[PDB]
Amino acid sequence: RLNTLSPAEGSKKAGKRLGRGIGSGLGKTGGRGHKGQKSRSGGGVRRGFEGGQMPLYRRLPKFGFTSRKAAI
Amino acid sequence: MYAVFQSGGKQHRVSEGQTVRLEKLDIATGETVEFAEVLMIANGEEVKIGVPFVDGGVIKAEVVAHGRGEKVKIVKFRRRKHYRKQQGHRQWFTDVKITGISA
Repeated sequence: RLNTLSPAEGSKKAGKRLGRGIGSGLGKTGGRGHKGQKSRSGGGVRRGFEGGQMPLYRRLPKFGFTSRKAAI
Repeated sequence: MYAVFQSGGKQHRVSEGQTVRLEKLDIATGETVEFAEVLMIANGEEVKIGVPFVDGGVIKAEVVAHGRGEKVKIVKFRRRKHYRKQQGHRQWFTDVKITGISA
């Protein structure tokens, strides 16, 4: 019977493979569009980057303090 | 000695005792079929249709085969636009032999 067990429907998806033909859908850059920083290998912006504008976590003021008694 | 009749949206001119291929019909391969929609009957003397479909003309035909037509390959290709598509088609057909043509 070892060649009769099957998984539940919807348990597997087979993943996404990029750049494998036209009919496969996401080929020819595999869904990352045309030129640009995001299209490059290893490209992208770090967390909180807004394109040069002051990030939200920098526009706002830090407040409060940590209490050691709260951890005990 | 030939008649004109309308079967599958397209008219056919068939002589006595000849096989004609026409669109698929809901008839088994070993049963006779009737075509009372006779457009024109021709003989030594000529008879036309004052009203369409003559008056009493019928055609007796026997089904022979219910095969599929030759494969046709459909190719859609957009130049430079990263779009190609392939498809195949086999049209169903019915072979029928005309057994008798009335007056």
